[PDB]
Amino acid sequence: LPQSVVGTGWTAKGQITVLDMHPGSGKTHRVLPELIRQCVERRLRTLVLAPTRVVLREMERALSGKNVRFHSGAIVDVMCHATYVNRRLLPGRQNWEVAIMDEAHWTDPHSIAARGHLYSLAKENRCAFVLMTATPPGKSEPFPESNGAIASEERQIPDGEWRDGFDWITEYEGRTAWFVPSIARGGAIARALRQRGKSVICLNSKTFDKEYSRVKDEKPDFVVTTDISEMGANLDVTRVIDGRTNIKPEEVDGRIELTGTRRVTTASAAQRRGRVGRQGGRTDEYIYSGQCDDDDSGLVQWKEAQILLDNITTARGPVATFYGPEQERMTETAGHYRLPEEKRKHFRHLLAQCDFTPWLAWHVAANVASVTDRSWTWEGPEENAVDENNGELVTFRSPNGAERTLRPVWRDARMFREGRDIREFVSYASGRR
Repeated sequence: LPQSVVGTGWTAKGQITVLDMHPGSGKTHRVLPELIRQCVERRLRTLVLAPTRVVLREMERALSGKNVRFHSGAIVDVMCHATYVNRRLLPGRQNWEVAIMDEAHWTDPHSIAARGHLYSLAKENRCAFVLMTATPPGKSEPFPESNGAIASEERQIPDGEWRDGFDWITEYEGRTAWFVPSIARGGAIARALRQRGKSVICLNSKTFDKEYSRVKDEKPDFVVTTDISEMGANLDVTRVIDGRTNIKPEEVDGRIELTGTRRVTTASAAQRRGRVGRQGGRTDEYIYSGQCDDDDSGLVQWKEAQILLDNITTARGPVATFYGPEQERMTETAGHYRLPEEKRKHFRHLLAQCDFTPWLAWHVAANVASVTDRSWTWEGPEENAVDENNGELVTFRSPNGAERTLRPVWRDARMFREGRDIREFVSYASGRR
């Protein structure tokens, strides 16, 4: 066990420790159960935050016991990063002595807000904070350690259908993990592989919970994933194909656009490369193309993190900041995005019940009059009109039978990414939910 968590010094109120362990070391196998044990013996009420629901259930079948309680009494409470944020949004007011966050390097807005609130409470000597990442925020090294040898070579990677020139992709007995910047490009890569006689399973933010099990049972030749596999995913592959690209939303002229690709950060590229090299006695491959880019300040994920964090803090209490090496990404002074309590209830309803983004939920709950108003979805500018991939305008009918055209006043392209996101937003705009 690492010396930072030997003894009892890591549980002292105000202590902040970072556990850099390359994958395959025993973070969830030997370290985390030992950290839980020391806190149960001392009656220290603890909080354990898991990144994904898949990570939560894997820790559930191993740590469920007498004094452990899994969410969405006991001493240890375990929940997701978003669960801690959403429950804290309801004035729902519990405290803890020690906090442990697994995979605390996620740039998801809820993960950034959870880091900020726990870091701020630890600065007030109200709790202790432990962070567990192979790529801690601030460190920039694209080739970290691993249990097995990893051969990194740069070669051109196709972003779509290829005729010839890439025979190294098919001529390889073994299982490969291919990272793509978006779902749309992942479907095109699956077309070229399946046409050439290869088994493919696609993993994205909307298919990860249902088909993560099929990777173990079906043993596919390729796994086309969209960065959802960076956060605690055991794909059991020996080769990683990574173009180091990523499609992330930005704010441009009061609108969230999803156009173009950006270079991934060093932590993301190292996290993709960490999918292999987890067992010695063999050599895995990591195929990349291009360099990295650690300047992701232009992404809207940093603004939405402060929107959540400013509405997370307790009333008549100290404001909260981001985590240490991350406060350079703060858009405004701490506490700027604070909303009134009545406006906050509408903000919480849009996130949990309507599946809005933190960006869109903030602008709606802070500028509309009634909570049952739907006019803002068809009263916006003509420029904000929404269309499908066939060119047809999105049309829905209000309860009075009037066919409307979707022109939101606050346009967020993430809400119109696919029919799965369109029909849920159309169902809201039409008044069905």
